[PDB]
Amino acid sequence: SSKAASLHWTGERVVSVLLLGLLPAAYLNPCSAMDYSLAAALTLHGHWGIGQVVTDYVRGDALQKAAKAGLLALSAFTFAGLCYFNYHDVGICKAVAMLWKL
Amino acid sequence: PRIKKFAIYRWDPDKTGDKPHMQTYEIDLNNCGPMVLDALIKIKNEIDSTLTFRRSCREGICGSCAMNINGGNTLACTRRIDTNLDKVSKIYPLPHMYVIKDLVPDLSNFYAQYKSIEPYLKKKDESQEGKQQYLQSIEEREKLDGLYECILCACCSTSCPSYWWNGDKYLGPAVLMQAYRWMIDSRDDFTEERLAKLQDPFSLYRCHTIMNCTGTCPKGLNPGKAIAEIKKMMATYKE
Amino acid sequence: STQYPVVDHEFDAVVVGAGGAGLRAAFGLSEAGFNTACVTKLFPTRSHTVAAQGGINAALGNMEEDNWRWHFYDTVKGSDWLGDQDAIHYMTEQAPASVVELENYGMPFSRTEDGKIYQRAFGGQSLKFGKGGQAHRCCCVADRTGHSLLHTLYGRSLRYDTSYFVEYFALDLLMENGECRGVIALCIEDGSIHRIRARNTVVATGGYGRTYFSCTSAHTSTGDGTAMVTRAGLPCQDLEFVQFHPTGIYGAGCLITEGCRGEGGILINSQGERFMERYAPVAKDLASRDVVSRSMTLEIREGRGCGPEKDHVYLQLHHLPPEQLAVRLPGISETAMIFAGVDVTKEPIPVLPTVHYNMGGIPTNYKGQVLRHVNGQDQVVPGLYACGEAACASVHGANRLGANSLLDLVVFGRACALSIAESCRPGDKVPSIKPNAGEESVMNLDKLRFANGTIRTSELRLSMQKSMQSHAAVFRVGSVLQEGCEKILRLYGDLQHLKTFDRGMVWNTDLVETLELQNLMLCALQTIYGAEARKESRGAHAREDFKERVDEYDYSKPIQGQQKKPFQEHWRKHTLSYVDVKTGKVSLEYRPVIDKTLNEADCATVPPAIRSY
Amino acid sequence: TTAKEEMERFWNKNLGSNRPLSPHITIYRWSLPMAMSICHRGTGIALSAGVSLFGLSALLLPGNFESHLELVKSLCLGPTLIYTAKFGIVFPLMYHTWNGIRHLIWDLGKGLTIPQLTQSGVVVLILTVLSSVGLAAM
Ligand SMILES: *Cc1cc2c(cc1C)nc1c(=O)[nH]c(=O)nc-1n2C[C@H](O)[C@H](O)[C@H](O)COP(=O)(O)OP(=O)(O)OC[C@H]1O[C@@H](n2cnc3c(N)ncnc32)[C@H](O)[C@@H]1O
Ligand code: HEM
Ligand SMILES: COc1[nH]c(=O)c(C(=O)[C@@H](C)C[C@H](C)[C@@H](Cl)CCl)c(O)c1OC
Ligand code: SF4
Ligand code: F3S
Ligand code: FES
Repeated sequence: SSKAASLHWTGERVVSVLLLGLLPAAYLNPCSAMDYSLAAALTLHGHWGIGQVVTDYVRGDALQKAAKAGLLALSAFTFAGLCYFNYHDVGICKAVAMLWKL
Repeated sequence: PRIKKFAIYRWDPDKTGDKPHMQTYEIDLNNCGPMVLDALIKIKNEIDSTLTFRRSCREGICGSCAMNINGGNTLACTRRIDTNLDKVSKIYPLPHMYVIKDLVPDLSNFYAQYKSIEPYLKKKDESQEGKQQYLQSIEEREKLDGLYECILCACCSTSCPSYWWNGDKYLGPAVLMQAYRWMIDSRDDFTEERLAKLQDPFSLYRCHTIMNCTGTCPKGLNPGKAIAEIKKMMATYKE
Repeated sequence: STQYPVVDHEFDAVVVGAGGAGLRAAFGLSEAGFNTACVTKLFPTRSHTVAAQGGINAALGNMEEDNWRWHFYDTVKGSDWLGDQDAIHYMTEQAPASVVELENYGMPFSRTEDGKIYQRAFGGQSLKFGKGGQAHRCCCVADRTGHSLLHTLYGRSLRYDTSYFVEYFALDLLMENGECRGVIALCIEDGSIHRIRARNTVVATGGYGRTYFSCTSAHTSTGDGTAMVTRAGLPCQDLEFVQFHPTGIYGAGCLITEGCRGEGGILINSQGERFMERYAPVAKDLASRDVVSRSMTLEIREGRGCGPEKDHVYLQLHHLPPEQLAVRLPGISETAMIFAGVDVTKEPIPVLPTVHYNMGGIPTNYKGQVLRHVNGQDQVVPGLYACGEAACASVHGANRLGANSLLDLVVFGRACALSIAESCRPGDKVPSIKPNAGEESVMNLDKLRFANGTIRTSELRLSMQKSMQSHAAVFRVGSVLQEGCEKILRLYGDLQHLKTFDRGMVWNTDLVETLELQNLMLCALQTIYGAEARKESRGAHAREDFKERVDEYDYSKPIQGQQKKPFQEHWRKHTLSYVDVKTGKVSLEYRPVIDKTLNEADCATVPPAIRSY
Repeated sequence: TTAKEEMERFWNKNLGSNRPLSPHITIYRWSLPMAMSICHRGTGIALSAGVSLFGLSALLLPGNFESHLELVKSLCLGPTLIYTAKFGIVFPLMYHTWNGIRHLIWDLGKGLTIPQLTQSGVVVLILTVLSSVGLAAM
């Protein structure tokens, strides 16, 4: 027996408390690094969350594997996109500040 | 005279074509007992005897008469009819289960799930049993209060929306709370491998603390809370 | 035949009933390596035993120091010397062994400072053979012992390959040449019919309170095994003896346990006096289940009523500490509030004495072997057993001592198993069967299923209940007992007239409740007839006209210069009732109670005495 | 007969039968907790969808971010509409944020008794409105 399921569940809350720690950390300290860690925490926590919805509603054998594959695609493309936006544009924190004072 | 309407789910598996619908009944409350079971039994004995349902203790301790009364899962002999004659009582079978006939659900899966958690004491040394009473301090015994009182209604799990969509692979609160009941029984030597049986996505982990179980419990028990303790234990238990 | 599918089954043993006793016998059998079918009309956990509150007796000596022989004395004394000492000995002797085994299974008994099982004071139990004050020996799981008892037994039974025929209503016994071959059963789920046949057949159906209008017992206590037996020509024993539990709500008749009286609770009548001290001084309000209720029931006739129409009495729990009510008796705090609207800590409970227990039943060995009465002599029915409330080894006699039937269940469950385990091997010859055996039950099933008579099932049930309620009540005279007999007798005719409305195969509760009614009516017929015949006042059966307690001797004065009465001139004997199912006629004979124990040198025979608490 | 075999039977019996499914959502009356869980999923899904639609458009679409804000000014800054569009972005976020803490507290094993649950529910609900109005005005 490996304690996988439970370890996963633990990670979920670690990132949940990590993401809570970042929304005030972003506002109080907007920077290069924060932009990435925010993107990282954002894309994982969402990936697992949707995963939890899928492995709840998406009933079946073939479709369960499908949804999970297409979700890994959406995630990969999401994290990478947000990283591109950081490196080549203003960076999440600055984008927020701009979008806002408007 | 004081009349109360009763809208009840109906299905005869023995009349062809006939599919699910509600039937309305009318009962004088001066001639009827205060509980909804009393009502059911009365219409069964006086009006229509096709009305088929489960019953026994009429005391709310056997869990036979579990059903969904007015959009919530309780016991018909414990729920009292709302003396309000301006409402119509909607009586339904325990939600999202196979209707065998009328208000009678197929609980065999529910039970089979109970079986798979092994609800009995397990000693690493069954070689000395039946000859000496096992020692357990009143403190260690208090940990069972609020757990051992479960009647196995199926009000519980049949209110959990995870158990609606995943009832086949997700054990649901009733069953789960009992597994907990055997983890914290200080006399049980199998506390660890009892957790290993839940190490997969569905057994325990379909719970999302929706809290419809605790809310719906006819006995005032708290399966949801007990579940949370399992979840904690699962994340903390060694080896 | 063309209508019904016959599906046969082959086992080593069938247990009919998944209550306390049934279960214990069931897995007990499987444990000894027996392939054991267990047929039950309810899912095990629903079996009445859940309802049990008080507790289970064992002289483990956890409070003070006890001796199972004092528990022996107390049972036999409370039995009013109709109790068969051989069986009583076996039970009390085996008591601490059985209760320890249950706690080892995992029954969460409430605990003491020591960390041992909590034992409680209860009705009629003493130390030093009735001279050492109150004995505290009721082992219990808070207020819900029967619940925990049933649940762990069920729980423990899953460990073995017991074949559970769940929600299958047994119809009759499969009987060939005086020997039992199994059971013919209706499967409620799909309306099918199943001849389950085995070498040994344990009947463990429990009581028949539902013959009365006001009883503590569940809607499914319909003495179905008791009937099944009298439909096979076998006798039932002591069916008049019906225990009226002193306490239970005026309306629905729910049980408020005797554990209320054993924990310091009192009984209050209209004027306010603790009337249980002017009626019974020696042992006070913790007396026998028949003396207390007798005190109450006549007090109501005295004009001392305590309700809207002065037809009941009170049980007060005002004085007890609030901290002890929630800990020792939690399940009555709920049910007193729920059914009556009573906060237990600062209010009394409206309690009438209502029917509760059936001492009578299927005549039985201390081994559990069902008896027939051939030539004034006993005889073992081959491959047939009975245990618990359905049965009558009469470890209880004329009056069940409180907190003993739960024990009765467990001991004689076990016993029924060992009796088989030690009289044959598993995988032995399962006796063959006539191709068309049980023909009668299916035929009876069809007649009751498509029954388009004139009397509705529920109304006939009602007339029986109320007829029993007023003719064979607590107190009963030969005047009103006689009228009750021929009134019940008319109502047996009326069964040929009855109307049922549901014609389905799936869950025809309309059909089964009617089979329950025949099962009831047979139990009723023998109850009222045995009652009319018994012209003495023993235990729960108290005659107004025959207040005397008729023993073989006059046991008040010394036993010396005075000659024994001939058998058919005293009433210290068991009632054996039969009924020709067609004419519905009760013929009844008698068999002597066993007085010898299993070892005079270990457990002395206790001779009849003047009995009062 | 093992528990796994009982289950297999159960399904093969019912899925090969003419039996119906006793109504669930259609009849089960709604409690504040139960609605507050759907909303967590409602918001949780939408938020992930938003984020994804921000990262993907940062990979597939023309122009930079500054090139998009100037583009946003189409019918442009209309205070009591560009505030309204702003509010309804923070609202699901703030709810899911606050209720998230509630879920997190639960995982510790705290506040799981019917009263406590319908109290903290209101506290999360009220907190959303305050921190939503408060942020859209920052
Ligand atoms: C009525 C009662 C009794 C009682 C009590 C409270 C109430 C309300 N409290 C007690 C207590 O606190 N302490 C104690 O010592 N005793 C107490 N009692 C008495 C005692 O509980 C009963 O004598 C005991 O429960 C009887 O047990 P038993 O196993 O003999 O019978 P059962 O539990 O009622 O179970 C019946 C089983 O048989 C099956 N059945 C019945 N008919 C059929 C048919 N026709 N076909 C197939 N199966 C049948 C039922 O399904 C059930 O499993
Ligand atoms: C820092 C603030 C946040 C906190 C504290 C938080 C916390 C949580 C927690 C604890 C859960 C799981 C609880 C459960 O249902 O068992 C959850 C679910 C979820 N969250 Fe978050 N979250 C936050 C922000 C976000 C963001 C920004 C997104 C979008 C990327 C998001 C998307 C999701 C999704 C998709 C789920 C799963 C939905 C479900 O199955 O119920 N959350 N959140
Ligand atoms: C957090 O998990 C959940 N919480 C719920 O309240 C829940 C539900 O309430 C369901 C009865 C249905 C509801 C309309 C869903 Cl489909 C919208 Cl989210 C539901 O289906 C669910 O997924 C298992
Ligand atoms: S825990 Fe409560 S709701 Fe769940 S089955 Fe038991 S009694 Fe019913
Ligand atoms: S109804 Fe539900 S998902 Fe968990 S908290 Fe209760 S089992
Ligand atoms: S019948 Fe026993 S709980 Fe309603």
